[PDB]
Amino acid sequence: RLNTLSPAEGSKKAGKRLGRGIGSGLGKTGGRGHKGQKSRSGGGVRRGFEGGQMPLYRRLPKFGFTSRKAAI
Amino acid sequence: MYAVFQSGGKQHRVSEGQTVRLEKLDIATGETVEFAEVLMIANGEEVKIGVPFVDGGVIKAEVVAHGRGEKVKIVKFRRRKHYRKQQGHRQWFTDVKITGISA
Repeated sequence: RLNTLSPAEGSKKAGKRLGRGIGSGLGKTGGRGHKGQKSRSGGGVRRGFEGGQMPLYRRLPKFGFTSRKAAI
Repeated sequence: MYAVFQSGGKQHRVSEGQTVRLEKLDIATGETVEFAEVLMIANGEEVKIGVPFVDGGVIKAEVVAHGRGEKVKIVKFRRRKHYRKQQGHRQWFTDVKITGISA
């Protein structure tokens, strides 16, 4: 019977493979569009980057303090 | 000695005792079929249709085969636009032999 067990429907998806033909859908850059920083290998912006504008976590003021008694 | 009749949206001119291929019909391969929609009957003397479909003309035909037509390959290709598509088609057909043509 070892060649009769099957998984539940919807348990597997087979993943996404990029750049494998036209009919496969996401080929020819595999869904990352045309030129640009995001299209490059290893490209992208770090967390909180807004394109040069002051990030939200920098526009706002830090407040409060940590209490050691709260951890005990 | 030939008649004109309308079967599958397209008219056919068939002589006595000849096989004609026409669109698929809901008839088994070993049963006779009737075509009372006779457009024109021709003989030594000529008879036309004052009203369409003559008056009493019928055609007796026997089904022979219910095969599929030759494969046709459909190719859609957009130049430079990263779009190609392939498809195949086999049209169903019915072979029928005309057994008798009335007056």
